[PDB]
Amino acid sequence: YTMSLGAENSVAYSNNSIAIPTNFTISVTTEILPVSMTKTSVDCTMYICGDSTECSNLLLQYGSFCTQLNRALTGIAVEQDKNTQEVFAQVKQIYKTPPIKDFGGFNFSQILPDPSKPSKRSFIEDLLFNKVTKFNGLTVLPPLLTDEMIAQYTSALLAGTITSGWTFGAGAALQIPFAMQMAYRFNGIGVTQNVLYENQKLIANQFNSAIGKIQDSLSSTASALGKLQDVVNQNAQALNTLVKQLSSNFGAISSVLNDILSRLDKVEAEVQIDRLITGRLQSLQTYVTQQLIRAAEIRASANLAATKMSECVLGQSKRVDFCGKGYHLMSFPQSAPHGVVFLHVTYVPAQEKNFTTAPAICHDGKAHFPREGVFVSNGTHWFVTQRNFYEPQIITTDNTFVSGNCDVVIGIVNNTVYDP
Amino acid sequence: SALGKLQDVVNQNAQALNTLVKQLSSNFGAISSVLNDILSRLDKVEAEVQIDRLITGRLQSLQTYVTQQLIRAAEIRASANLAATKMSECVLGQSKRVDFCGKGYHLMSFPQSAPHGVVFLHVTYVPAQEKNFTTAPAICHDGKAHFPREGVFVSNGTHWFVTQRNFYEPQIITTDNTFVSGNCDVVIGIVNNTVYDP
Amino acid sequence: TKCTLKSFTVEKGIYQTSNFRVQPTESIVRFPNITNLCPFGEVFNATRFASVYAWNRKRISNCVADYSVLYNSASFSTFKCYGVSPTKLNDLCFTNVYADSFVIRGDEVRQIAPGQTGKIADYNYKLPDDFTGCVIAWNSNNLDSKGNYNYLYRKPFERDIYFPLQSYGFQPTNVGYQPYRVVVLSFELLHAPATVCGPKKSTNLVKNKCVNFNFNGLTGTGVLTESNKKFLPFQQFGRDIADTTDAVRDPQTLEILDITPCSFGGVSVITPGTNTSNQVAVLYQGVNCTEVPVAIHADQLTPTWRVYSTGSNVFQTRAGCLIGAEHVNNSYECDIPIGAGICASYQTSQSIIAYTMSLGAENSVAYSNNSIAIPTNFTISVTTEILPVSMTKTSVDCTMYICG
Amino acid sequence: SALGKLQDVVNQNAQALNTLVKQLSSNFGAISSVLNDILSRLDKVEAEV
Amino acid sequence: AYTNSFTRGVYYPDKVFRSSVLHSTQDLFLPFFSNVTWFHAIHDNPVLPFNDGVYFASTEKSNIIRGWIFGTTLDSKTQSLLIVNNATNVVIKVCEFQFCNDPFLGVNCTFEYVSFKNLREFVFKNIDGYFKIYSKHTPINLVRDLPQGFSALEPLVDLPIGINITRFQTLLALHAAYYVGYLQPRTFLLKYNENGTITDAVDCALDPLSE
Ligand SMILES: *[C@@H]1O[C@H](CO)[C@@H](O[C@@H]2O[C@H](CO)[C@@H](O)[C@H](O)[C@H]2NC(C)=O)[C@H](O)[C@H]1NC(C)=O
Ligand SMILES: *[C@@H]1O[C@H](CO)[C@@H](O[C@@H]2O[C@H](CO)[C@@H](O)[C@H](O)[C@H]2NC(C)=O)[C@H](O)[C@H]1NC(C)=O
Ligand SMILES: *[C@@H]1O[C@H](CO)[C@@H](O[C@@H]2O[C@H](CO)[C@@H](O)[C@H](O)[C@H]2NC(C)=O)[C@H](O)[C@H]1NC(C)=O
Ligand SMILES: *[C@@H]1O[C@H](CO)[C@@H](O[C@@H]2O[C@H](CO)[C@@H](O)[C@H](O)[C@H]2NC(C)=O)[C@H](O)[C@H]1NC(C)=O
Ligand SMILES: *[C@@H]1O[C@H](CO)[C@@H](O[C@@H]2O[C@H](CO)[C@@H](O)[C@H](O)[C@H]2NC(C)=O)[C@H](O)[C@H]1NC(C)=O
Ligand SMILES: *[C@@H]1O[C@H](CO)[C@@H](O[C@@H]2O[C@H](CO)[C@@H](O)[C@H](O)[C@H]2NC(C)=O)[C@H](O)[C@H]1NC(C)=O
Ligand SMILES: *[C@@H]1O[C@H](CO)[C@@H](O[C@@H]2O[C@H](CO)[C@@H](O)[C@H](O)[C@H]2NC(C)=O)[C@H](O)[C@H]1NC(C)=O
Ligand SMILES: *[C@@H]1O[C@H](CO)[C@@H](O)[C@H](O)[C@H]1NC(C)=O
Ligand SMILES: *[C@@H]1O[C@H](CO)[C@@H](O)[C@H](O)[C@H]1NC(C)=O
Ligand SMILES: *[C@@H]1O[C@H](CO)[C@@H](O)[C@H](O)[C@H]1NC(C)=O
Ligand SMILES: *[C@@H]1O[C@H](CO)[C@@H](O)[C@H](O)[C@H]1NC(C)=O
Ligand SMILES: *[C@@H]1O[C@H](CO)[C@@H](O)[C@H](O)[C@H]1NC(C)=O
Ligand SMILES: *[C@@H]1O[C@H](CO)[C@@H](O)[C@H](O)[C@H]1NC(C)=O
Ligand SMILES: *[C@@H]1O[C@H](CO)[C@@H](O)[C@H](O)[C@H]1NC(C)=O
Ligand SMILES: *[C@@H]1O[C@H](CO)[C@@H](O)[C@H](O)[C@H]1NC(C)=O
Ligand SMILES: *[C@@H]1O[C@H](CO)[C@@H](O)[C@H](O)[C@H]1NC(C)=O
Ligand SMILES: *[C@@H]1O[C@H](CO)[C@@H](O)[C@H](O)[C@H]1NC(C)=O
Ligand SMILES: *[C@@H]1O[C@H](CO)[C@@H](O)[C@H](O)[C@H]1NC(C)=O
Ligand SMILES: *[C@@H]1O[C@H](CO)[C@@H](O)[C@H](O)[C@H]1NC(C)=O
Ligand SMILES: *[C@@H]1O[C@H](CO)[C@@H](O)[C@H](O)[C@H]1NC(C)=O
Repeated sequence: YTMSLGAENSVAYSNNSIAIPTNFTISVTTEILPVSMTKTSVDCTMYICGDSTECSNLLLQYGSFCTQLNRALTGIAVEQDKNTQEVFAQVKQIYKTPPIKDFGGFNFSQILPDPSKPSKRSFIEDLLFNKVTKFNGLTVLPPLLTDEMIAQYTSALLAGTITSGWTFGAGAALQIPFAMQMAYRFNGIGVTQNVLYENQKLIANQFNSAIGKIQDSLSSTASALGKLQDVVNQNAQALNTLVKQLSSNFGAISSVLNDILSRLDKVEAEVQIDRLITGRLQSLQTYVTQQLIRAAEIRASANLAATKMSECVLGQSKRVDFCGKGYHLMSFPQSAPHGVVFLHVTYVPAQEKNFTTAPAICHDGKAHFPREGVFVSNGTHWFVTQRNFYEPQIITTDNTFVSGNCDVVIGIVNNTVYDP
Repeated sequence: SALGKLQDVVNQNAQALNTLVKQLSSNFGAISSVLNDILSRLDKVEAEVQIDRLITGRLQSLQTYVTQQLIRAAEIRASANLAATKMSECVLGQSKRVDFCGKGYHLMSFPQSAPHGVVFLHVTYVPAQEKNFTTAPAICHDGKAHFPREGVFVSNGTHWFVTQRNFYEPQIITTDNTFVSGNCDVVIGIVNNTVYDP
Repeated sequence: TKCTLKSFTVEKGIYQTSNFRVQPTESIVRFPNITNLCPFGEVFNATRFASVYAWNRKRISNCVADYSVLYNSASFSTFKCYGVSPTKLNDLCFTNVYADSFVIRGDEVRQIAPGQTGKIADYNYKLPDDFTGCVIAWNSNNLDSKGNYNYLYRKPFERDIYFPLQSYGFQPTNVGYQPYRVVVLSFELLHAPATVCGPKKSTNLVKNKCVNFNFNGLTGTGVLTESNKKFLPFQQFGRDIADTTDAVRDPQTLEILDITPCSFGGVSVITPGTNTSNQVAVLYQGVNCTEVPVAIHADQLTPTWRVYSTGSNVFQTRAGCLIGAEHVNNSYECDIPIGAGICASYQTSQSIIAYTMSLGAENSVAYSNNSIAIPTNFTISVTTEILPVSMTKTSVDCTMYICG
Repeated sequence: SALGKLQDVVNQNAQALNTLVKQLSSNFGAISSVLNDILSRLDKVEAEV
Repeated sequence: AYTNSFTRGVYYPDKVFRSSVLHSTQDLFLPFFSNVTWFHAIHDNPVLPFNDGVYFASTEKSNIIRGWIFGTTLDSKTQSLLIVNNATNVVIKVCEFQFCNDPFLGVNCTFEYVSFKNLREFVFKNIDGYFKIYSKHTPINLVRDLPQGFSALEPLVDLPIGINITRFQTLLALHAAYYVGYLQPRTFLLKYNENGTITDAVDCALDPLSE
């Protein structure tokens, strides 16, 4: 079929109509990023020549190809530890979780560590770690940080984020009550903070339920981890491609090097072995070139992850649609195999009403404008209200600043403005 | 060792050239590494075989170098775009972007040139000398709940003050420092006080 | 390490070495132990050879060959071999050998090779393009000449049983027009058990040490061991993902042997800068500490190197065995990264210590539902950030680099 | 000339393809650039080299 | 008449052990889901084509189908291949044997050798003058016909006997049912298990999913 681009929608635009959301939903959109790739390293002499002395000598005549390949792969290998450390090690102190969980009704228990596992991954980190899956001179080196060390850093970042807001990025962590941290996150999106406190139990239930929906999503749906599983698949497939190329003739009488040396005398055998060396070496150069370009793709993702860590875990980001859809509130990092997962908490507005609106109001000749928010009417009465959550306030000289007069402004409307 | 990145960019490019030069010593299975040996020792029917090995090997070495330099140039270009972005946002502006402009809250940055690079002196405000305080999200006055316009409520133990978030500066709680929103019932952890009306 | 880096100074770090160790090795030889001698003294010596339209063909099997005495016989005008060299035939061996025998005119040797031209090769003795074996020929004017008009000529290996039936009246008075005999030996190098093998004597069998083994012609090198692989009864070799020999059945005892390469335990050397000290520690990647001297064949290794097998300064990381570093229970910033949470440093009385790296000073934020910490003062930091912006503009006259 | 980046991205891909196609004209040391010349003039054992 | 071969007629391509690997190989194999010709022991011993190589099988309970004959003309003019499976023994020969067009077993001769409840499966082929036999014997659950399922035929024989076989026949005991199919050159994907054994396969040319 011809693909749908999305549902069609005529926006109800007109020169005096505004829709203001009367309610919200919190959301907890997962975002998944690769950070490192499986650190290979190759003994290029062992790969090309497999302990053959004749081949081990012949490969010397091709010069510093072999050592510059080991150098390139070593550069890639160290770059993985660098990528991993730049994403997680943004916090200098291992902040540990408080003994009592009085976070104003919010419930992080599914994303904080669990002492019940010998590696203390959180519940959601265990879902993530479950939803993702030799002699020919190839090797896989381990990461510098163990999966448990990564889980200490994601716990430190998280326990800082929960107890202290952005402050643990800017200096030493400052404790602040979680219902006071969220009032700061609400001012950071232009929602007046009383809209948190008057709705605190609702907002706690929306957040707690949204974390629950992530456990159901991750329990049911393996394809969410596609980015990380693809990064595992490509590196396993590149290794298996490089191994299977040992079986190819490249124009020699056999692809098995010990056949040639059992079957031909040295003057003949050198010509055959030059074909296998050239083929295997060209295959190794091909593999290393793929891994360099792929490591650059991973490093671009690692720098993005390190930036989302700095802006959205250690901070709150004004960058529209950078940290999940909706206005960003905060993000919790979770470790994952060769990657990171951010649980971007966002405020998404909902339950619109339409209102008649005016850019300004005339009182006694003076044109009044809102200090913050917009003018709206229910039909009969005019109110000023904040932009992102309908909250009608009486129009006053505290809520409004004067500038000039009724002559200049297009679409200005008459009203009383009250003097307190 | 502070200059390690710029010195490493110099080292990598010198190492790549010295590697590319040393590959001229490799004979790639030809009877010599040096082209004038082959041309003087062998006649054309034989020499065209051996010289084609050298051409193949030297060409494959040059292709390898150009491939490294293309990938290294992309790595440098990502750093140049990043540096140009710091120049635009961080020198030419003030950045809201946490830990983009050094560490701590950003004030301003001064660029300084360096060989094959740039150095930014990121000036940043870092807070210091914490005090602990008892705090509340709201203040009850006469049944109305008052919230701070800017900053937070704190107490020294005997009096309640409002103060800006990032530098302790206690002000008396007033109808100018605070906005009403509804009544005392709804807010978790609200505390009583008076709110002074000027 | 100094050799791996082509440098007499080495900086603080961990370096994966190229293997330069001496690994002296010894040979091991294994074959079927049948005792019959092969009938080459019949084949190269028959009363009269066949006409090439209908050449002789004798299977040679279940016997010991002497390609050495044939290759050293002064009888042969040519002994040209294809896919094999005539020397190696004594050390290599075969499931079967087929000898094809006939007379030719001495001018016709051209037609007896893989894919060659001419009417004998087109009609009645096609050789495949990938023929493995030897073509051996000599003058027979002393025997096959008389003239002897019986000598008659006309897919690979098909006997071709107006008429195409051309023939030579061979006479002793004929010189390119003289008869020559030719034998072609075709060799069956398939994976079945060998039955024709060279005069080379089998040795005893050695296990759990690095050896240059031959089984039936497989002249490999590696650590032979017994194995648990359930071969099907007809299988004689077992193979890796690489299509390389991973296992064999021994020809004299039907036990299954694994093969494994020597020094697969990859070496990294952990060093402070040589400007600080000449002391180093060794990480053997992947291996288990109790196996290290066996894995690197320390039994035949230089004594100054051999100090890096055993010695109580030995530590099992998840990354592999670390030797010559001192394990420590304290934790510090990572000086040299080793892997899987381990780092080394050079410290005080001095040694290379190795430790689980410290992720940072541990702290509990003093949280409660009513406590806040507000800063009463500040410090203006001036954090410095350094970024690359360009690299050395090169340009290569590639004609002068390649051909100057 | 305002569209410099887009026209450059088109030009580079056209340049790369035309270079890749032109390389089919190159001998690389074979007796002809054109495979059908070799396959018509030479018998298999010579032609494979 | 015909029946569906399903996945029958795979055999070990070489005498090599492989563990766990998905090996890929090209050889003369019976195409999957091919039309095999079906025969019954009633008024049989005809002469069929051999084509480029044969798959043969018989469903059994008492060894009524006891042998085979192969060649060009099967009439003493040439060294015909003859095979018999007689209880405690198995017999294979080539010679100028002579028979009428109705041979039965009573209830240049370069080689000569001696060693429904069930199905016996075989492959007979010639390449480069080397004749080969592969086989398997099994009990069966389906009483009617070739059971839908998979098992790799293990090698019995290689002989360098060089006969230009174009026709063949099977032999009955007289005072049972059997199948004939033909090999085609096919690329196959073969799944080896941990025990050196082929346990699944794909006929690559069968359909676009197999490709
Ligand atoms: C704002 O939206 C929320 C849902 O996002 C509303 O909360 C639900 O209210 C209904 C009754 O109207 C209850 O059955 C649900 O259980 C509530 N859900 C939760 C998560 O508490 C809320 O009532 C809306 N508020 C206003 C003023 O419209
Ligand atoms: C935080 O949420 C978890 C579930 O996400 C709650 O865990 C339940 O706790 C009760 C006892 O209080 C047990 O009976 C349930 O079996 C627990 N459920 C699970 C799935 O473990 C926990 O109580 C919540 N804590 C707070 C303070 O809200
Ligand atoms: C617009 O808002 C005003 C104020 O909320 C509404 O006026 C009040 O309406 C209620 C009944 O809905 C009365 O009980 C109050 O006494 C009214 N206040 C005054 C000062 O008269 C007005 O009805 C709203 N109009 C619409 C169309 O919703
Ligand atoms: C707002 O109210 C003023 C009166 O308070 C209206 O002004 C009058 O408008 C008419 C028509 O233009 C003129 O004839 C009068 O002279 C105006 N009087 C004054 C004092 O200016 C004005 O039209 C109203 N505007 C709206 C949008 O309702
Ligand atoms: C909390 O702050 C208030 C105001 O700074 C302090 O009250 C004053 O205390 C001084 C003595 O320290 C008296 O001279 C003033 O007359 C008090 N002013 C008022 C308006 O009462 C209070 O002492 C501080 N408490 C603590 C524990 O620091
Ligand atoms: C804030 O002060 C008011 C009184 O000014 C407290 O209200 C009284 O609370 C008690 C205990 O619940 C009741 O018995 C009284 O009837 C309440 N009096 C009135 C006039 O409402 C209130 O509890 C205080 N709140 C806090 C958090 O300190
Ligand atoms: C194998 O033997 C058959 C006969 O049994 C040969 O087939 C005949 O070949 C000639 C040409 O040489 C044709 O004119 C006949 O029509 C063929 N007869 C049949 C029945 O096909 C066949 O050529 C031999 N195979 C080879 C490779 O020589
Ligand atoms: C606003 O009013 C218009 C009137 O045409 C209507 O189409 C639209 O659906 C309304 N929007 C909402 C959110 O009620
Ligand atoms: C809105 O549009 C109408 C015509 O559709 C026009 O007459 C009217 O003056 C406009 N009002 C404002 C406030 O722009
Ligand atoms: C704040 O008070 C708690 C009380 O237990 C104490 O542990 C903590 O060190 C104090 N912090 C500061 C910065 O004074
Ligand atoms: C604050 O925490 C204490 C226990 O640490 C508890 O008794 C008290 O009720 C809590 N108060 C609020 C406002 O949450
Ligand atoms: C061939 O036979 C003669 C005797 O007839 C013998 O002297 C000679 O050594 C034999 N040579 C070979 C190669 O068998
Ligand atoms: C190998 O030789 C021994 C005697 O040295 C013999 O007993 C054994 O049967 C031979 N091996 C085979 C496979 O026959
Ligand atoms: C070399 O070591 C000495 C101390 O032995 C130290 O003073 C010097 O700075 C070092 N130089 C370098 C280049 O490491
Ligand atoms: C190391 O090898 C010994 C036997 O030498 C064995 O008991 C032990 O379990 C092995 N340990 C590891 C970590 O592989
Ligand atoms: C290190 O800790 C272990 C227990 O984990 C202890 O047995 C050992 O004596 C300690 N060693 C040192 C040098 O402190
Ligand atoms: C088998 O042969 C018949 C014609 O005899 C044909 O209709 C049928 O399609 C064939 N089977 C398959 C699987 O194609
Ligand atoms: C099988 O047939 C052969 C002759 O073809 C005979 O030697 C052997 O004894 C027979 N065995 C049985 C059980 O009939
Ligand atoms: C073998 O072939 C010949 C003709 O070459 C023929 O006379 C003879 O009868 C055949 N042998 C037998 C046993 O029939
Ligand atoms: C391998 O063979 C053993 C018996 O030796 C059997 O238990 C096991 O199930 C077999 N495994 C497979 C994958 O066939």
